[PDB]
Amino acid sequence: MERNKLARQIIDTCLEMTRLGLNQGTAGNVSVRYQDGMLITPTGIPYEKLTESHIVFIDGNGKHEEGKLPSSEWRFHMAAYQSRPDANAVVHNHAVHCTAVSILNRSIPAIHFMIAAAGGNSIPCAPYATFGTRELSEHVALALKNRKATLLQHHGLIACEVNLEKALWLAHEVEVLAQLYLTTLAITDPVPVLSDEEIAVVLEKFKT
Amino acid sequence: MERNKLARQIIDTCLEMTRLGLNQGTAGNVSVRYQDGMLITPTGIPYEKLTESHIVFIDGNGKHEEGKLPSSEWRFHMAAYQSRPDANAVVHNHAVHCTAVSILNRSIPAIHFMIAAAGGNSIPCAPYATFGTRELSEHVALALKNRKATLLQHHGLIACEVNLEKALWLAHEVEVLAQLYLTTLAITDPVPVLSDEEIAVVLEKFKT
Amino acid sequence: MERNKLARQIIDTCLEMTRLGLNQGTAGNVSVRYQDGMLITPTGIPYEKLTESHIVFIDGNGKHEEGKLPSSEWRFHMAAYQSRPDANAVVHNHAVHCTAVSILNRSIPAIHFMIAAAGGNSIPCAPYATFGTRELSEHVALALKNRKATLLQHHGLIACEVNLEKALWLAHEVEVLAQLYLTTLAITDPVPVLSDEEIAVVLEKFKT
Amino acid sequence: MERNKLARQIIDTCLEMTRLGLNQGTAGNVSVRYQDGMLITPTGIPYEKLTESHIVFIDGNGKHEEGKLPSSEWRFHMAAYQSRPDANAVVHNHAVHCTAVSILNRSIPAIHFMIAAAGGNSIPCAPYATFGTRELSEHVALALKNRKATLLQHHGLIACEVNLEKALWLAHEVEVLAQLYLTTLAITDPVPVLSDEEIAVVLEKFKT
Ligand SMILES: [Zn+2]
Ligand SMILES: [Zn+2]
Ligand SMILES: [Zn+2]
Ligand SMILES: [Zn+2]
Repeated sequence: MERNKLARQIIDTCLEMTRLGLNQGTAGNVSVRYQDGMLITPTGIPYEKLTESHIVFIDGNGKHEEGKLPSSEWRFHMAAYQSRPDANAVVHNHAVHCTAVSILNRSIPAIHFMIAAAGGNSIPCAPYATFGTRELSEHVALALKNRKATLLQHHGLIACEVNLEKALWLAHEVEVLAQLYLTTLAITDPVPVLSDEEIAVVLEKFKT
Repeated sequence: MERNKLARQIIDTCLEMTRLGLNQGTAGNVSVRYQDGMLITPTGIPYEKLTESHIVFIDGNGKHEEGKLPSSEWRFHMAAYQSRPDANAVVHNHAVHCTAVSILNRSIPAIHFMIAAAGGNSIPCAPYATFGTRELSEHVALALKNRKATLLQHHGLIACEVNLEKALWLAHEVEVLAQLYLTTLAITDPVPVLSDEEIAVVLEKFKT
Repeated sequence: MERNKLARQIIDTCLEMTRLGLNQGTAGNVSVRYQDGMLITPTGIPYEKLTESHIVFIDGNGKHEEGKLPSSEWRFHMAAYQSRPDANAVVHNHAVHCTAVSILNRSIPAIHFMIAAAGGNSIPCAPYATFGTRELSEHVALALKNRKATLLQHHGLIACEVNLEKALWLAHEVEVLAQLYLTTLAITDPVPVLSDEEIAVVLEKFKT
Repeated sequence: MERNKLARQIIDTCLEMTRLGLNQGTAGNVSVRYQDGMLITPTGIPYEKLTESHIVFIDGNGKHEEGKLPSSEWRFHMAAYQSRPDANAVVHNHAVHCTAVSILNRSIPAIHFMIAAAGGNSIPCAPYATFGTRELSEHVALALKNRKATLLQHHGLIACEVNLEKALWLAHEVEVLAQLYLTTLAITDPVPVLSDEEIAVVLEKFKT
């Protein structure tokens, strides 16, 4: 649990994200909870050119390391960590299916039982606010109070979990749910959903 | 036909499944008929971290090996083996196209002559029941009486065949048929189909 | 221009076809004009297990080499060669977009100027007939009289050209045109097309 | 900044373009501003067979090097360079989503804030003209006056930027925006957009 081991994992997650089809270009940003703040990917630098020393430390006051420029979206990573004390890693990307659902400004309802992985019977869609602002941060903190992932209107996705592996896994699962929703929505509106009682059983089984 | 050779094949099938775009995350489970029960993938463990000793033996009574946790969906693998004595391998996944069709709760009709590979003029869609329950198992056993593959409402796909290679091959073919169906359904409803007499000729030719 | 060099190219084309996303499972078959007949891929054998000695010679009378089983669809390869004397290689597959258009039983109209690569202002769709029959062969020979590629209703695609490289290239281009057509058809019907005068200029430029 | 270093980058961009899913077959062409004209990819030659000595120099008068045949679309590369003095690299391809939007003859509106990367609140669609003509060149020069990328009706995409890395990056981003637009258009028409005031803030933030 040293800085260099955590910085490698961040970089590996960025790579895996691109391999999975979730990250296009310079879109995503990944962070881990560290000491009193977090370690996050830098702004600008292409994923494949990323080295361990590129990773940026931002303390709990929002002061970033000297000589580095953190992701332009670091503020909502810090919002996630303060709103969900159990979150230790945050993955943000502009995955195509999730982003298309966020353009329609729709929550993803319970079309599949794996929706319970984010904590409830839906994936919310937080209202639009300019990237990097305090207004965006507040919408994100409110959307993550009872969910581990949220869409961002006209923007993309944020997923948080107990470690990077799980955070990536959830982000990928939400992109599948988004794709399922858009494919079925093009055929029938509304899309058949599982009832709240059924999601309630699946949530209890997921605890077990 | 030793346990270790069969466990490698299971693992290779999981890998190939992910390579083919049919398996996302920790979704699929694969099994082979063995001795008086089966060998199946474990619950939890990521596909890429899978080693031969991770594969779990479940006897015909449903007792699993000591110290291992079988897939959470082992019960419908056992249902498949008891309902179709000719089945020696079972592939389950949550492939996107198949799962989207299962959300609409539709059978795939004879839109292409390759539908005959699953035994008839359609791919059925068995009704929803919570994962891992006896209720789900009974729907699966009934859907596989005269078909080698079935969709599972709000869930995914099960395909069975005489060996893993063929089971994977069928699962992939059903994902293509699902994609064909959804792409054409978005344009015209209903989708043109081949008549039962024509599927009857194709089935006789497939025996030859 | 020896048999072994031509058999390698067939195998390389099968591999490239799978790499390009045009061939799923055991669906495609590839042939080259040779001596008085052709060399074609065998029936059954997975693409990755294909060796040079697996390639089958079928003479101009339809007699195939001893101990080998040619593709089950060899008859329409022979139909192509007899209908288009300038064709030296034939690529057949069940590519998803082309096959979805063939299910709707539609020709692809001139939605893009690259449609001229197949010889005219459209890609035809020949009527359904059981695979491997003389009836299918006759529809294919008639569709290829003034076109180098045709869809096959409820089935897939055939493309022919002067060598394998060009035949593969055309097959890939027709899969792109099919995808363009289905994506736009889901939005507006009918799809805007280029006029015959414009396709006439593009065809003259393609000669130059 | 020698010719051979610039020719490698062109070739690397062609390869990366194919890897990204933006270039199918022999469709794209890439150029860089050089001396008094440009270096561009040749006509005909497959991307994978491309060597440094294949790259063609075209002076500012349109005279091309002896013994080489420049891309058939070099004229609109020269149009781009003369219309946008700040452009140093041009990427053209027939990416599927962009091309499908160009078939509908629609501009992409501000459905996502990344639309500001091309300079404004939209990606224009320049009217159809035969490839390689002066008429096409004039439409392209007019579309790029206040935008760094444009669709070409019934054809594809052109993107220009300060170097090849950025030009490729923009071309990829526009293909994502096209995909977002088509996916949402199939569900609802018109698609929700961000207001001009909001795009105005995002453009100021992108300067900062
Ligand atoms: Zn973002
Ligand atoms: Zn399952
Ligand atoms: Zn066929
Ligand atoms: Zn072009």
